[PDB]
Amino acid sequence: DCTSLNRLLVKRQWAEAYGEGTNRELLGNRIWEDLFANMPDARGLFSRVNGNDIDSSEFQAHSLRVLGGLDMCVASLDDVPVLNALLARLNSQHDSRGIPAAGYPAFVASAISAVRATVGARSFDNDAWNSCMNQIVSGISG
Amino acid sequence: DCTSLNRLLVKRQWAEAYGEGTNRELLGNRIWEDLFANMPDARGLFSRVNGNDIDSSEFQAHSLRVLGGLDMCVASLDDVPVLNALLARLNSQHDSRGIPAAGYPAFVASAISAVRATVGARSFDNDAWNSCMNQIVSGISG
Amino acid sequence: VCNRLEQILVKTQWAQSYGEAENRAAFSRDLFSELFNIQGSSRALFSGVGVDDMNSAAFTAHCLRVTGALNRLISQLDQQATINADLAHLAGQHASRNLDASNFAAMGQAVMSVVPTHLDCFNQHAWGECYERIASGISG
Amino acid sequence: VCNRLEQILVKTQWAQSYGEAENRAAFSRDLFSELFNIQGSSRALFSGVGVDDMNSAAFTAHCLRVTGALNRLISQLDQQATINADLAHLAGQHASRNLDASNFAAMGQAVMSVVPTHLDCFNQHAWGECYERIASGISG
Amino acid sequence: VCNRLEQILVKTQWAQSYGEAENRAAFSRDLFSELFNIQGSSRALFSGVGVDDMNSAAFTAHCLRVTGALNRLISQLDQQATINADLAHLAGQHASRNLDASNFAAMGQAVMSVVPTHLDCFNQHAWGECYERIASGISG
Amino acid sequence: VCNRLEQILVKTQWAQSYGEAENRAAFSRDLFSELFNIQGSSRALFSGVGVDDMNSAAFTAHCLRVTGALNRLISQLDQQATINADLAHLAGQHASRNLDASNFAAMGQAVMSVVPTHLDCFNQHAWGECYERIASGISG
Amino acid sequence: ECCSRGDAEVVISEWDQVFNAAMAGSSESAIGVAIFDVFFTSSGVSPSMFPGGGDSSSAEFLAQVSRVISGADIAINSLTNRATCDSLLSHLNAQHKAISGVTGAAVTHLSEAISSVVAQVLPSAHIDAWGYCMAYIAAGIGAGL
Amino acid sequence: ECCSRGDAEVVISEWDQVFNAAMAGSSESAIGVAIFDVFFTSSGVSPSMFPGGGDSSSAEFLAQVSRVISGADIAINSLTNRATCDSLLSHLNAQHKAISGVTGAAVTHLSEAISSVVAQVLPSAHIDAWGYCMAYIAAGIGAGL
Amino acid sequence: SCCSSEDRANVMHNWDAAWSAAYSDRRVALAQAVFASLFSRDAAAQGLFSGVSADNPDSADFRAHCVRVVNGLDVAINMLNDPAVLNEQLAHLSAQHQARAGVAAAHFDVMAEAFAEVMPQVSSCFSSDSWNRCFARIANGISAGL
Amino acid sequence: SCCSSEDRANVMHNWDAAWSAAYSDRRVALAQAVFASLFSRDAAAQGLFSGVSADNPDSADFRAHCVRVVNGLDVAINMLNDPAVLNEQLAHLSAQHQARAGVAAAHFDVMAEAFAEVMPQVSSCFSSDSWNRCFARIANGISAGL
Amino acid sequence: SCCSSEDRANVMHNWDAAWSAAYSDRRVALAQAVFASLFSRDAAAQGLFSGVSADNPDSADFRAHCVRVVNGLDVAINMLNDPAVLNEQLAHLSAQHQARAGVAAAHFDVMAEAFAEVMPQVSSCFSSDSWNRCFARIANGISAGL
Ligand code: HEM
Ligand code: HEM
Ligand code: HEM
Ligand code: HEM
Ligand code: HEM
Ligand code: HEM
Ligand code: HEM
Ligand code: HEM
Ligand code: HEM
Ligand code: HEM
Ligand code: HEM
Repeated sequence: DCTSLNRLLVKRQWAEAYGEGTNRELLGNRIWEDLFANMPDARGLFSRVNGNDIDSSEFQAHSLRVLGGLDMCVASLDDVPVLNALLARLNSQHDSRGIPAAGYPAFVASAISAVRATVGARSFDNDAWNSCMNQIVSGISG
Repeated sequence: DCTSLNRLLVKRQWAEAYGEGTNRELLGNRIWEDLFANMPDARGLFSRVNGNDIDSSEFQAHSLRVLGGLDMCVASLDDVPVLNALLARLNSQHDSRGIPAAGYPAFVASAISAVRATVGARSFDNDAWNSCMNQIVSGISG
Repeated sequence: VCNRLEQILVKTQWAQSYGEAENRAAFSRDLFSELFNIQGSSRALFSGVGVDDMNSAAFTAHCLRVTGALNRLISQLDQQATINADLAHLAGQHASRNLDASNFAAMGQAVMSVVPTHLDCFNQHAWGECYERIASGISG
Repeated sequence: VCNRLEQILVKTQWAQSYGEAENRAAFSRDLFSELFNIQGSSRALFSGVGVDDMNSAAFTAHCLRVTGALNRLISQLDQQATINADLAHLAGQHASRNLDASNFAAMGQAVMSVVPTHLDCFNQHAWGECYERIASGISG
Repeated sequence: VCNRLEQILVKTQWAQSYGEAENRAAFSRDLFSELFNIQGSSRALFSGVGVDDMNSAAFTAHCLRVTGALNRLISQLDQQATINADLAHLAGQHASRNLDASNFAAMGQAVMSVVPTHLDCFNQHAWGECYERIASGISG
Repeated sequence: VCNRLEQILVKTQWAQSYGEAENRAAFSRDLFSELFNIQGSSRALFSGVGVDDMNSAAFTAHCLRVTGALNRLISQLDQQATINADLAHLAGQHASRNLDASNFAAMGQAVMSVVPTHLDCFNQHAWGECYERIASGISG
Repeated sequence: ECCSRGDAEVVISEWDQVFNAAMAGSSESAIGVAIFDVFFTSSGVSPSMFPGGGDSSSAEFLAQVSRVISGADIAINSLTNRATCDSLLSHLNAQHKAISGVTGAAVTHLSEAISSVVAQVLPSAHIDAWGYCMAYIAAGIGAGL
Repeated sequence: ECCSRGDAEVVISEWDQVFNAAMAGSSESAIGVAIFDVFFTSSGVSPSMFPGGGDSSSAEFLAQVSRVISGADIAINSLTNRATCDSLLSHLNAQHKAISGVTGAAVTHLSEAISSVVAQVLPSAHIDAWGYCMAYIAAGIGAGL
Repeated sequence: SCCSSEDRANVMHNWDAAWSAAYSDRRVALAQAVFASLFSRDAAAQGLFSGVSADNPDSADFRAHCVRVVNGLDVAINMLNDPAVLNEQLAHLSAQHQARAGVAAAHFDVMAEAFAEVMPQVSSCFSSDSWNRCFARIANGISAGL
Repeated sequence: SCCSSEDRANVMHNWDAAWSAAYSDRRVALAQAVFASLFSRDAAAQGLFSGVSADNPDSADFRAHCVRVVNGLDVAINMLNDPAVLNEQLAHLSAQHQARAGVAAAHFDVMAEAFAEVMPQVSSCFSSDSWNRCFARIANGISAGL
Repeated sequence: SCCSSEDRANVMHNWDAAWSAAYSDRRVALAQAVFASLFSRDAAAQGLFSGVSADNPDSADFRAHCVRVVNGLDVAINMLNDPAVLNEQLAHLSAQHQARAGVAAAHFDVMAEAFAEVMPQVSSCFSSDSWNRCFARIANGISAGL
């Protein structure tokens, strides 16, 4: 799915949860802590950015690069031609890195849980968030 | 156990944690999120009320029906004759639904954890809550 | 019933409780809300003045006409001949409205309910006698 | 007189009006101040508890014992057999104190005077019935 | 005239200045008050919508319809084909109303008068170009 | 251009918007910040007065000299012969500074941008005419 | 508007200062009688049209005066809620349609007698706000009369 | 009342959060188009009744959608002033009396399409307050239709 | 009529103040009085409740039925601040009552009267006008279909 | 020059107000205008962007490049309140640009001009002075090495 | 007993609220009731007031006497915040009553009872305890000597 109305909703709630300044680090910590707890083998994928210490400056910069890329895709959800080009470039930064296919549904689940935790669960549209996040990661994975 | 003093304590703290209006949904989310994390096969029992999406209107209504039934039993803890009749009717709504016996201790643990989280853990009487919650679910299960 | 001293006290507490401007309208709606809560059968007697919606202009206007009459009667509590003439006028108006003693007793209890909740001081003895004085003149 | 529904309302409004801590003492003195204002002959009945100075510890203590008894009776309004036994105990205590019906009627009017001045909502119908229920049990 | 960058700035400052709820009505009356202060001959053009009393519901409704149209045009400033179609629709509506260039120039100056008084930041260059863009489409 | 009535209005709104003490300095920096935002090519014209840091004492002093001149010109708006002599003096000073019409038009739009953001009331018609009156005298 | 919220608020404040239940009945009668005196002379309406015949010593006429000034009091105190006040004036209007001899001019005279007496007992009264608000009250009571 | 001040205030707040001039024109068109899609299916009204014929790629229809949602926006933001809002709805009512094919049922369908789409883009919307206020707006626009 | 934001805030507060699980010996008294009033105004309606021992009102069976019915109202009343969930619940309640032979829409009108009679006697502060409109918003959702 | 605490608070607020993902059809317009200005001031620099279809600015390829570059600035701008993380990110960006043949430090001076030209036209409130100092704090971190 | 600062502030406020010259038809009713109570409790005391037509209570003569006596209390009550002046006034009142054959100190005890009977019936808020102590402070000043 991820309808035109869905994309407006996800854009609004993402900007709210992502936020400004150091609030972005608050959202990232929620994502990586959840992801590494659910999928502990994912931490080793980030050994070059010091995934053993997510509070380090090295990993926080990596985290904000990732969330920055997700923000960049979210903001372009209503601009599909540009989105497809953004995803194609992101794919080139992930291919043949040995990233397991399971990492992407796991990341989606952790990102949705963290946004849900930040903006509040009541009336949270999981169908809109899952379907639109799935359009993003299916362009990056594989 | 679940003494006459225990029943007053549980009644007071339940009403506090259960609360009014949308605060009831806050307590329910704590319960179902904990239950489904500890017992993931329990989610499928709720496929008819959209247990895959606990934030949906369908599941929230189901959640508030359950918490409503628990509230109804809690409030009658000092009225045992009426309580026994309430539990008997609740049993008829759960029997031969294929609900595993393990789901009821799991629900009790999740409800106690959520109430404890809402009213505060300091001096929380786990013996009173476990024993009185056990009187409720032992009337419903089996 | 309701002596010159009690009249002053009741006139003082009424004017302070009844208030001014929109506070009179809120007071008057609360009075009839308490009346209906005390005697549910009384609500239907007011079907001709929009009792279906108690915040409507029509029902608020009726509540003000009633408390305004109470207001003008309490104002003349100390002029016995004037209030006697006015109470007789009100009795003639209420004679055809199929009211009984319980209706006025419920109204009295409603008055005893709402008036002191707008007061720091309330003398229910003086109010009991002086309300009886007024209502007895209207009940016929 | 004083049904299960009215008992809940009266218990709710009493607990809110009576309050806690020193507010009970101010409430209790105000109650007897209204009693004395309504029936001056009642003041002399309390000469044994320092009524000469109503702010004294001795008279405040008597006012609290009385409202505390009212408090314990209203608490048991919904347990008919318990309050009946307690009211009988109180009646036996008051039998020798040379009290009449007007004393308890004045007390009732005092209660109807002070309780609603600490409330946003007050149902004098329910209070009239439930006070009558209590006082009738004490008056013998 | 009125490029993609200026459109964002004008849309941002308009939404903040125009506001919500009754603030839109006060804004809209102030706009036409400034129009009348700048070009007195324009007031008579609105005799059909209760301009005799500018606080009337009828004239407030006309002021809102006008600023609401300005609101919907600014909203579509970044969709060139949509606003061009809408401006053509407005031009056809205004063609019969005996308006001249000074009427729209006075309106522009009124807009430049009221909008910045509800703002901490105002770029009159961007507003001059973008208002010209809108008004030129309506003036024919 | 800029009649005796408009002069009073502009003098009134200028004095209120320009303010006193440090508020003049904040106003004056905001004016040139808007100028640079509207015409970026104008910023380099002020390289001789520390435009590299707009909060510097040197650039704040230049901004005050400019708005202070605007202040003294508006003060003499109602003395035609005095301001004509002063504007001629300013024109002779600006003749060598390689300025064009767009520079003064951008300045005007900057003035129309910052002045109303310090006002509850602003008449852009009167300001347009009276600014044109001033700038035309300086532009040569 | 005519009788704005500001006008209504000052009229209400001044009226209730001059006229309220804490005052003696004799004082309120003295004001109502004075209002009826002014009304009789400005309107030419026959005092025999009223119970008690205008005799200030008749309890029937003092009670009639109390009823009329009370109706004005109820409308005055409702001037800040136009919807409620319109309903009150409509009721009064219907009551006076059923009275032979009540004209729109006479209703205006009585409402003006109210304002003039108020400014006699309260010389600092906002007589413009009084004129505007009593004219609103008069227009509603005398609609079609 | 129906659409109380409390109802109106939350509807206004939620609507302007979803719909305001700072948003992209494409986003507002996407919402208006979605509203018209729901309206077409619930009402059965022919899209050819509208300029552009309901084609979301036609600039004529997107401008027509902008005009209709703007009228609803102007009425929504006036919900706290019933007198002003009644005047706005009366004007809209007269405009639609002059359009062959505008029924009171269709007007209700479009106002309900507004509420349903709002709750899709803003799932926390107070859908009861939305129903009560859009029904007030619909009743005024469709008076006699 | 419309159950406004102000209406449901007032109703939810005054309902929960009486019905809260923190108190004892209120729910049964209230719920029993409601059905006692219902049977007083529609003596035929008692026949619908033969499976819950309606002819023995002080039985645990009938007391539990009363508490079960009225707590159903408590659940719906507290959903008034999430009407999307309330609509799901009223539909759920409607389907249960549609499967009960004899339950008619006019019965809910009699039930409204019973609550309108009982609540003013029990709730310290009570606005019948707000209660009437918000009970109708809930009861009309249940009684739809029958 | 120094990007002060006040500078970065002002810049971060006014940047995020324009660049927020909550809005639509702003990022491309802004980012396209930036590179259009960059190419206007340094026509030779367009040759560095031949892998992203710079000769077809309205292509999805080039629009995505512009958005990608400027969102890189958004990521860095919002790190201004955690400069320890910002230093890691600028080093990361520096190493990527060092591996791009032809990217010189003077190019970032032209990029500063392009943002200095575009931002006043688009951002309601804009302080060029604070922007200049905080863009330099970021651009100098990237351009270090080349 | 002592008429404290709090006592006299309460008494002065509640007295002036009833006795104020701004109201009509209160002073006579109050003052008449006081002497009616005085004569009810000490029927011999009526003989002291033969020069003011005590046997015709509704006469202008006796009404004016009552108002004159009780306004004397009003003057003294409002002096409670300037006791140096109050002492002069009570001495003045004492000398006038000393020159009245038959006026005894015990009569003022009966007068206290009469005010203690009348005031609770007429004054909205009334604290008998504060009134008793502050009336005694005034009455003892007058009754000194006799
Ligand atoms: C929407 C989802 C995602 C987005 C937008 C995203 C985006 C990014 C971005 C922008 C970078 C920075 C590359 C650079 O400039 O150096 C990055 C790095 C990386 N990401 Fe992803 N990513 C996503 C999901 C994932 C997932 C699910 C995994 C693994 C389970 C993953 C693994 C990595 C790794 C290993 C790196 C490189 C770390 C390093 O620098 O050594 N990413 N990603
Ligand atoms: C004190 C504990 C519990 C109480 C008070 C309770 C009460 C309720 C209530 C009132 C309903 C609504 C039935 C209706 O009206 O349709 C319900 C439904 C249901 N409950 Fe329970 N329940 C409890 C524990 C559990 C547990 C532990 C499980 C499973 C592990 C469970 C599984 C279900 C299911 C499957 C339904 C039906 C869902 C559907 O509508 O399809 N319940 N329960
Ligand atoms: C106790 C003091 C009372 C006063 C001062 C009073 C006064 C009034 C007044 C002034 C009116 C306005 C008549 C008109 O302008 O048309 C009225 C009408 C009415 N009153 Fe009373 N009343 C009192 C008691 C009651 C009671 C106890 C009841 C019923 C329980 C009652 C029922 C009515 C009714 C039914 C009407 C007419 C409503 C209609 O027009 O449909 N009144 N009353
Ligand atoms: C209506 C509810 C009443 C209640 C609950 C109540 C209760 C009490 C209580 C608890 C005591 C304390 C006895 C002790 O501890 O020694 C007491 C004493 C007393 N009460 Fe009551 N009473 C009530 C009514 C009245 C009334 C109406 C009067 C007189 C008008 C009255 C006169 C007395 C007296 C004279 C004493 C003894 C004072 C002394 O020790 O000298 N009571 N009452
Ligand atoms: C510049 C932007 C303008 C916009 C967006 C605009 C828009 C509108 C709108 C939406 C209406 C409502 C028509 C209806 O619903 O019946 C209207 C009516 C009208 N406008 Fe404009 N207008 C603008 C400029 C002007 C100017 C400059 C004037 C005159 C100086 C003017 C004079 C009128 C008149 C006379 C009416 C009709 C009033 C009547 O019905 O009697 N408009 N306009
Ligand atoms: C419109 C009203 C204007 C007024 C009242 C005004 C007035 C002044 C004044 C008083 C000075 C101070 C000269 C000194 O003390 O040395 C000055 C200097 C200057 N003004 Fe203007 N001016 C105006 C317009 C402009 C404009 C539009 C520009 C350029 C866009 C401009 C550019 C300059 C420059 C470059 C200087 C000299 C800076 C330096 O010393 O390096 N002026 N002006
Ligand atoms: C501000 C102007 C007026 C007000 C507020 C007013 C109001 C009232 C009110 C409240 C009553 C008593 C209703 C009742 O009996 O329940 C009344 C009765 C009456 N009014 Fe008016 N009135 C006004 C002007 C007039 C005028 C100008 C006339 C004659 C020219 C008039 C003639 C009468 C008469 C004759 C009655 C007696 C009706 C009866 O005894 O049944 N009124 N009016
Ligand atoms: C909430 C519901 C509605 C609102 C707020 C509304 C409002 C509006 C507005 C503001 C316009 C443009 C006025 C102008 O051109 O100046 C318009 C035009 C129009 N409306 Fe409605 N409308 C509604 C419902 C409907 C319905 C239900 C229909 C058809 C069944 C309809 C049919 C039309 C048509 C055909 C036009 C075009 C008229 C033209 O092009 O001149 N509208 N409406
Ligand atoms: C707001 C109004 C009402 C609510 C919230 C409500 C809710 C409920 C609830 C929660 C039950 C529990 C039984 C179950 O679900 O297993 C129930 C049962 C029932 N209700 Fe209702 N009800 C309402 C009104 C009525 C009315 C007016 C009638 C008929 C006059 C009625 C007839 C019944 C019957 C016959 C049963 C089944 C009794 C049994 O278990 O044998 N209800 N209702
Ligand atoms: C603050 C200033 C700048 C920032 C934040 C920035 C950031 C970025 C980012 C995020 C990318 C994405 C490509 C990737 O990482 O895979 C990129 C690519 C690139 N940048 Fe920069 N950049 C800046 C200035 C410049 C300048 C001034 C130049 C040269 C004039 C330049 C030349 C390039 C080139 C050639 C690419 C690769 C294009 C391609 O993918 O083929 N950058 N830059
Ligand atoms: C607080 C208590 C009292 C006050 C303030 C008071 C004050 C006054 C005043 C002001 C007068 C006016 C006569 C004049 O001064 O020319 C008066 C007269 C008089 N008083 Fe008192 N008095 C008090 C108590 C009493 C009592 C208790 C008695 C005797 C039982 C009494 C006996 C008289 C008599 C006989 C007169 C003269 C009556 C006459 O004019 O023929 N007074 N007093």
